[PDB]
Amino acid sequence: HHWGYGKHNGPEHWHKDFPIAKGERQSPVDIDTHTAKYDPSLKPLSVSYDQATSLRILNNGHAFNVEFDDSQDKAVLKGGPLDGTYRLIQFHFHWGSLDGQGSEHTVDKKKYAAELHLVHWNTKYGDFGKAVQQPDGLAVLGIFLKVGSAKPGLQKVVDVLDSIKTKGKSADFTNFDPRGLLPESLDYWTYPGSLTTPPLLECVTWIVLKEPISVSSEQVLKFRKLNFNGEGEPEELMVDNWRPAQPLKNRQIKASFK
Ligand SMILES: Cc1cn([C@H]2C[C@H](n3cc(COc4ccc(S(N)(=O)=O)cc4)nn3)[C@@H](CO)O2)c(=O)[nH]c1=O
Ligand SMILES: [Zn+2]
Repeated sequence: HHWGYGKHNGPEHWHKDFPIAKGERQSPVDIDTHTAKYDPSLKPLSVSYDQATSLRILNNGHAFNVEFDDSQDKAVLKGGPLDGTYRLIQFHFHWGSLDGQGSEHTVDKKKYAAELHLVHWNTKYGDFGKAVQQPDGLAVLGIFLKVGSAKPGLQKVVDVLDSIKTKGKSADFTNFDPRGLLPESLDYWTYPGSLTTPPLLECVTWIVLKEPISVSSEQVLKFRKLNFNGEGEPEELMVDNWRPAQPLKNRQIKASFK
């Protein structure tokens, strides 16, 4: 009886195995745009992905992860609210059964069709497993997806999903350039939070871009053909793999922009 996104194991149950689910800095949150404060001391984000080395794509039963070589500074996030250098380890998405839901963060209560998470760990902690034990261990760059025009840079991801339909399947996924998933603007909101899946560790500096990317209806429809189940198990479509907004508690969301 493992955590998931079903009626019997979804977000409202997670606190029983992961009591930090009710903690002081949980994610995601609603971003109230009128209450977020412009912080003129925030720096431009530095996204340095030119030397990124993607390796593999994995269906882990919760989402699919595009994994990177993080054994050198090849794809790094710096600047913005961050002190030091954060290395890209993987990206994944959360998405809905319907275009009207799927994001984890919301903006003035608006839900997007999906949300991209580019996950980075602080190199001062040596590896990802040590980093998640620290309050400044991770930086997750979140990008909203809306349905409209296709995102050309997403199509290579979409087209490999048939090969990783079920939980535990992986495929080679080299030479994928994550720069093709970014919007034009790097304006962002930032706040201290958590992983949005178990173990829900309070180790993340969230950086959520204001500008969504557009993906086509056909691209998100292919996300919704994935399965939560393993091969040889009853088919359950991988949809609505998002945690809803959590209480903001004693936090301020800062804006990089007026
Ligand atoms: C590719 C790779 C993996 N691993 C280890 C660490 C991996 N892992 C991931 C997690 C949970 O992390 C999360 C949860 C939520 C978010 S969210 N939604 O953005 O908030 C973000 C990150 N916990 N452990 C584990 C399974 O992949 O295998 C490795 O050691 N080396 C590698 O090269
Ligand atoms: Zn995520």
